[PDB]
Amino acid sequence: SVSIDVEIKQNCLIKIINIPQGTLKAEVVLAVRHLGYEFYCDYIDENSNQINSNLIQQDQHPQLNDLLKEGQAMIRFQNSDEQRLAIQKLLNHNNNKLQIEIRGQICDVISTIPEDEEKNYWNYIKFKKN
Repeated sequence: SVSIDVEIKQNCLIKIINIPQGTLKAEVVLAVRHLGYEFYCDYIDENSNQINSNLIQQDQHPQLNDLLKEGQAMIRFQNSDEQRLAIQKLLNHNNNKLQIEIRGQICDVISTIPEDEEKNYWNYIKFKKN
């Protein structure tokens, strides 16, 4: 009803991988949104990533595409309940890992963003944009 305080959204955040060649965040957004909502989505590559050694991958050795550009997209809804709604849809008959094809390409989508990530992304965008 009414709260003297204010609270942000939790479920309204998610992460997706399998970045399609060239395909920008627009196609990632268009694919996700077409579902059931209009939620602000932004794509971002790994943050301050380290570096790898040439192109070789031992047993516990880093991979070549360490500090690669464009790899996953972030999506934010104006409501947690909504985000959920969009979730319950993709859910389907059984749980399993959500999957979506964006811009005619198959990309992996995860509807779970922990506090660490919520705060990171929120503040991130609020830091890059503000």
